[PDB]
Amino acid sequence: YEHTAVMPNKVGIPYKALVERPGYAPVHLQIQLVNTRIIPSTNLEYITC
Amino acid sequence: YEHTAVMPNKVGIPYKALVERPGYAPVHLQIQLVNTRIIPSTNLEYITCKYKTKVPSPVVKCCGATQCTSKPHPDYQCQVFTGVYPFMWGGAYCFCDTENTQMSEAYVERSEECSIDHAKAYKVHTGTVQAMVNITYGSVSWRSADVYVNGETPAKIGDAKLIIGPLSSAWSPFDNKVVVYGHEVYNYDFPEYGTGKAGSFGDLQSRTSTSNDLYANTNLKLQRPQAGIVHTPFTQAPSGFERWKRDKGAPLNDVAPFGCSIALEPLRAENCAVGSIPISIDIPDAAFTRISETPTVSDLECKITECTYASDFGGIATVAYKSSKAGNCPIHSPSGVAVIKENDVTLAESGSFTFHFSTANIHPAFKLQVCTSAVTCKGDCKPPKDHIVDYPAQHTESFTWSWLKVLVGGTSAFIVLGLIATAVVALVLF
Amino acid sequence: KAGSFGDLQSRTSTSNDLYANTNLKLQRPQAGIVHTPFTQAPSGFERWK
Amino acid sequence: IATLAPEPLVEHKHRTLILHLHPDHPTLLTTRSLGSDANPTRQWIERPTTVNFTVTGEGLEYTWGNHPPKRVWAQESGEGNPHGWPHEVVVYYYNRYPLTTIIGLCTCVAIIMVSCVTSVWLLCRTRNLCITPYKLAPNAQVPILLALLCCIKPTRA
Ligand SMILES: *[C@@H]1O[C@H](CO)[C@@H](O[C@@H]2O[C@H](CO)[C@@H](O[C@@H]3O[C@H](CO)[C@@H](O)[C@H](O)[C@H]3NC(C)=O)[C@H](O)[C@H]2NC(C)=O)[C@H](O)[C@H]1NC(C)=O
Ligand SMILES: *[C@@H]1O[C@H](CO)[C@@H](O)[C@H](O)[C@H]1NC(C)=O
Repeated sequence: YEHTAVMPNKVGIPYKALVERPGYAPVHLQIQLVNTRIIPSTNLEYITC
Repeated sequence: YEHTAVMPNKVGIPYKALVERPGYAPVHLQIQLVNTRIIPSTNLEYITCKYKTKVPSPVVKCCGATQCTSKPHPDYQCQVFTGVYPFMWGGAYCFCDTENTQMSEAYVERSEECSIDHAKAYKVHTGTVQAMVNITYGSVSWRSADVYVNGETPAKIGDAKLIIGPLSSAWSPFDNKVVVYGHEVYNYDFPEYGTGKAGSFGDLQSRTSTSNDLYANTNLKLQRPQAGIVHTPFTQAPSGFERWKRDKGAPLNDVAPFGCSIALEPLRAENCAVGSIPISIDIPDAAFTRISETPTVSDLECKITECTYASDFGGIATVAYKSSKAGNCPIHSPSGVAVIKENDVTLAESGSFTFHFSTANIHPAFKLQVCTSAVTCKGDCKPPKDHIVDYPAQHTESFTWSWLKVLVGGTSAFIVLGLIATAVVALVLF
Repeated sequence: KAGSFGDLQSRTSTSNDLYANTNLKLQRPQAGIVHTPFTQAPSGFERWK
Repeated sequence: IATLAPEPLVEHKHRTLILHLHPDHPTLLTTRSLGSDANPTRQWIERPTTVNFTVTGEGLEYTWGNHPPKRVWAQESGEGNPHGWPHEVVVYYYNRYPLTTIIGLCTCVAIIMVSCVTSVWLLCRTRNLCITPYKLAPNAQVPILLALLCCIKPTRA
């Protein structure tokens, strides 16, 4: 039942998928990507002023 | 109503057949062959174990010879020796220098471990297999009885009389010759009592533990003690019981076929799932319910709702029960396609009650006999995801058409088109 | 994965939080004696050396 | 008071146990494919090793040292035969039967080649015929060429 799901990157809205496990009752999702903060790899090269 | 039934040999799962006695209400079975312990016919041929060169203390004649004799001890190795000067606590003690004689003697004897830590050979014949068959029968709901396989033995434990086998699957996982060790059982071609080459398995060969006589081919060869000192060089192969514990083969409870477990207990080979068993029972007629007391269920409907194409009872199906009275109703699929968890379903006046089951064909077209009312629970099933736990309840795999029916009918249509092209040439010909 | 490299995964040395997939499975102590069966993969830092 | 080897890491695959494994000491692992084909295995494992076991339909058992013997249902996991495509989803039926489908398909490929060449002869011979009665008279006024339409071109009659 490991519910793989392609999923649009968009922040402020849930994505209520559905678990179709064969055998037991299905269960809904509610996946809201509340944030997409990134934090790339960087380097402080020089301050200027 | 003596319900004969061929029945697969497989241990840990019931076999809920259905008694179709003409005249009274049918009754379900629940036959779970909880065990398949075997206990072949055998013979203790010889214990073996590692020797102990329990040297008798050598003679030392000081001036002249001491002829040895071949005492009857097992592998009584004895060799006279001269040319010593035996340092014993005061330097030497025998005042001669070549007439100093030393007679070394050593025989083989069972270790103290031979009583307890010992391999054990056997000539193994077939014997007769057993089982603690539970039947939580009908409304009886219980009997857990030990039975046999030979096809005329009853066992009237509970209320039902039941005759089992003989099974068709005569594979004794034991070979003819077997060695046994504590719990690890080895289907080994042990050489024999009386013969075993030294170093090889069975260098010591005692009939039993008590048996003072034995066969000890250990290649025990005494050598002369060194430089005029008292001791006993015994040059000997460490036992073929020493090896056979660290250069051995693997155990039959780890290399057998067709699914067996083992014990150093009556020498059974438990739970050997293979083949079928022609089982037949004589139910107590008192346990029957007459037909005019169970609800008639016809004018019903059955359908799957979430069929799981699987082992665990994932298949389900509602049934639009259309009863006459209200009560219980034993159920079974006479087709082996579907195996059902529920033996019995309770019924109000024409309600609906889902049951659980398991199948192996994508389109399970299995009949369901709800207490004398058949129905096809046709449908379609879904594969699962999560397959690493013990053994199934399905055990019904067979041949399981989307490109075969009109395909091969189409394949035929090419060659069917032939003899309607040919012999129409005969018409154009005339 | 436990046993594999990075069974323990701490952000840094100070970081009290971490990820420890070690497959640590406690078993019951034997025959009425005080002790703690911890059944565990020696680390993927033990191997990797 | 005696030995025990650290628990295994069970990993699923299609009728196959990957087992990343990591003992304390050399551990004799062994199994018994419970078919009447036993096909057992033995190997002392001291070095951590990801191993594999072709589990069958009916079951296998697994003995991580003197840790008790495990057991495993490996029925399918290759998804049977649902259907909404033409044939690339039939791999599901192949992935469950990669012994009988290779021959069962080649059988299905064979019989169509049988049904091909038999259809070749019992068309082309019968196309060679029904023109030999017709295209030898060569006027041959019969507009029921419309039964072969592989040997063609009447004479406007
Ligand atoms: C008879 O066939 C049965 C097939 O399932 C099995 O019998 C099982 O025996 C168990 C022990 O007697 C029962 O467990 C107990 O059930 C009660 C009622 O549910 C619980 O209160 C108990 O806690 C529970 N015991 C434990 C230790 O959990 C099973 O209920 C019972 N099976 C059924 C269906 O009732 C056996 O396979 C077989 N009996 C044998 C071989 O003795
Ligand atoms: C499966 O295990 C075997 C070891 O017998 C190995 O050779 C093979 O690469 C493994 N396959 C995997 C991990 O996909």
